[PDB]
Amino acid sequence: CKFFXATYTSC
Repeated sequence: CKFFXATYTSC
């Protein structure tokens, strides 16, 4: 998934 970091994230 994309917990966060980098940039915009949902899950």
